[PDB]
Amino acid sequence: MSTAEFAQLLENSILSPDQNIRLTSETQLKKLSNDNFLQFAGLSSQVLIDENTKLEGRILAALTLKNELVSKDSVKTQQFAQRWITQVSPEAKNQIKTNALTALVSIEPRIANAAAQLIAAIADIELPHGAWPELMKIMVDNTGAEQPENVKRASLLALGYMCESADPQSQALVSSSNNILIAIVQGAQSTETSKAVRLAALNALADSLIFIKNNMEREGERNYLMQVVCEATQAEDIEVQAAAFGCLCKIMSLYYTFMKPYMEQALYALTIATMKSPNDKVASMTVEFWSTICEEEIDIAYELAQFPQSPLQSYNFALSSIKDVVPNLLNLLTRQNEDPEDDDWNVSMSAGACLQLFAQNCGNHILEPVLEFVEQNITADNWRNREAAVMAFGSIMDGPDKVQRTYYVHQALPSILNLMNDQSLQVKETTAWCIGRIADSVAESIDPQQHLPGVVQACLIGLQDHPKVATNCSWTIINLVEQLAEATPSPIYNFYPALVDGLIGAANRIDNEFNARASAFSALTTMVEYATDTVAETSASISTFVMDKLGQTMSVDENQLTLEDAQSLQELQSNILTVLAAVIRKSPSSVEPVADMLMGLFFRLLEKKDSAFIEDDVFYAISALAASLGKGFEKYLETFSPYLLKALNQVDSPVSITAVGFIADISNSLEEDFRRYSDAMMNVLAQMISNPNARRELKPAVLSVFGDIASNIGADFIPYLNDIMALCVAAQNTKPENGTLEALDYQIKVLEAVLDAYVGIVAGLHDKPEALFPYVGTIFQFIAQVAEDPQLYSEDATSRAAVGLIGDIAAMFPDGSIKQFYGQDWVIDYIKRTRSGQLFSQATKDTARWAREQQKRQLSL
Repeated sequence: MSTAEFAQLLENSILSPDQNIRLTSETQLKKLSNDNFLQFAGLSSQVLIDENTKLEGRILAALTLKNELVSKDSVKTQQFAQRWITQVSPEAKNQIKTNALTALVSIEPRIANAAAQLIAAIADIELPHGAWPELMKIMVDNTGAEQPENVKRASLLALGYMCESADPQSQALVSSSNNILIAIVQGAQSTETSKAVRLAALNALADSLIFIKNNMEREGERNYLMQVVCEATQAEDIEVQAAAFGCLCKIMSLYYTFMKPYMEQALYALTIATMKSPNDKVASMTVEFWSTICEEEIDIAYELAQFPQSPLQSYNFALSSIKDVVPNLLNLLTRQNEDPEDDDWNVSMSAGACLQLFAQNCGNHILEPVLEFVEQNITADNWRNREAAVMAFGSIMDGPDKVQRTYYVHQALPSILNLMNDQSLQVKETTAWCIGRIADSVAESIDPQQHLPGVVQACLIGLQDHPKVATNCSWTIINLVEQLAEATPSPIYNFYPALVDGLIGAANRIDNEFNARASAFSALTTMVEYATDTVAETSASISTFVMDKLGQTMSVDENQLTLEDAQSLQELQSNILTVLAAVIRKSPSSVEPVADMLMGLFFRLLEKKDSAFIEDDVFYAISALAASLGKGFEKYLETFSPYLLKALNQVDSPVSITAVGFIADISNSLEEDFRRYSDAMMNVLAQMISNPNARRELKPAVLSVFGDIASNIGADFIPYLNDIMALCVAAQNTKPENGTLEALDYQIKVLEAVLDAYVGIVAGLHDKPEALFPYVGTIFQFIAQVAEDPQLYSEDATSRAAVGLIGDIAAMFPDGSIKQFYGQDWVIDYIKRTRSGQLFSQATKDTARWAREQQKRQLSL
């Protein structure tokens, strides 16, 4: 094939309006990437530099090559990397790299950009292996003083892209961090004519910061970088200014420990002075700088409480600066958007957020300046000042001590509730939020007789106001109820009928503008969840309403709906279904007569042409109906089964995770009438986890439902025991697929599922210890991971379950055949931590006592 006809092949694969030409070209290209990757990659690179091929064809060549080298799927990235390494000759790789570097210098920024991404993808693969030694040197060369502006810019973009796409824990970019910094500092220095080069250099700098820790440990290099970034804040271009403050933020975020000298010599005064900048975004960046300081200092204070001996150490920057920073935060609150419906982020929102962080970090120290400003401005004639006063007051409701907050709530609450009558939409919106902050953080300060009637009334007024106010009032009512339903004389239930009535009115508005209708439905979910036998009449009001409202949506001809109304109907039904599921669950008492009617609607909803959007919500309501009926659900199983088996096998769709949740629901609701579907469910589940096309969230879901099945079928599970235990072992030994926070949190989810599997299996087999024996050591390996990993043990339910397994396995083996596991220090000590752990519940402590008693029994044997 020639360059020209490979170009035409790419253009056809999407840029052709014939669908059939498209599929054929797509397919031919895939065959080509598979049969001869060398030639595929080669031709891509020479289409990219072909000055005779049209722009988008050259750009396509780069981005389609890049997408054959690099992926967000870990196994695919590992596969693409091995293909490039083994299937392409070093000589061909050389030409492709050379071509990518030629395209990088294109005077056409769109070409130089796609080349930048491609260079970064090749670097991803090659730098870890020490292939491409020339690259970092070329990047230093390309950013050098004498280079064209475009060469400098595109090279900084490439380094930028390199740093982004690299694994955050990788060693390649760390080992060449000097040359990364040289190139970046060459573009970011004030000696540079181009605002585009400086911006690119500072943007690349932010991306590089994690990889330059070795340069940051050296005083001379750290001093020089800080000098460069500070000088950049003094640039005439205001985009360069924000980017430099952006770097200062990130640097503070990652290198807090080196910041004291720079704060003292330059940064404290600089950042506090440009807080007064007329440029919203620059003023925002300095506010974010201080937000970062607070965040760092809050984390340090939490580290000296978790591990009281710890190395790290606060410098109390925020606390020292209150006299300068806070008054500047207060003035910035008055920079709200003129349009009350504008929503877009601005410095006044940055300030509010920073002020909240200052209250959390600095505590009672924040009180004096803020309360002053609140008193000064709550009765002011400018709406900007009255809204700023309520923002400021709501911002200090978390942090100061309980005695201070309770006192100032008492003083201020009447004047705050009066502001619900204000003529400014902005004031009322913020007032509604401030009441929710009071309710959420200082609920005890709301006297049931003195304050609560007025608080309820204000929420009722706001639900009837503009949607922006109504949305905040719903979330406030949620806070109110969540907080005041635990009280021993609980006063919130007296207001249930009127609150529920206001929410029903609000859920009934014409649309969901500013999320006011959806808010009201969520609030109704809370009302249903928290209801008591005392408020059955008003709980029946909600159920009547949502049934009524569901039947109204289903009579609509969807064919006739506009783009906006289609979107709006979908989400309304979603909202209705969510409350309905809660109703079914909270009160399985009213459920069995309407059950044939409910299921008739749910099936109809699954036939509804746009069922994809609501099928999740429908499945969740069916699940709730199942749990409510137990055996009474079985009659629906044969008509529902077709839908269920289809959803289960949609392994790349979130409905399959919900469908697994359904098996968990019926196994628990039928439990031993469940035995007869169990073998067939086991086979289906084994194929769903074997499937490569599976959504990642499904592995945890499938592993957990094995525990539910085992729990409910008991000794019948034994033939499946070895297969399931092998999936759990392989799961518990799987490390994070990379160094990101997302891969880590997924590892934790898998481990939490393995725990659920072990819990179910032990319970189902508690009368069959011989079957479980060979796996006891493996279950203790997993327990040792819970005791070692903080993201596991510090979780109440995870610790209760793990220590519950310790004690249950003990009771299961009174013969002393596993007693050696029970004389281990780690086991004894982990039991003691769960017993003591200040932030564990009394159910978690009782479970640890039980494991301790069982453990002591084991030592006697």
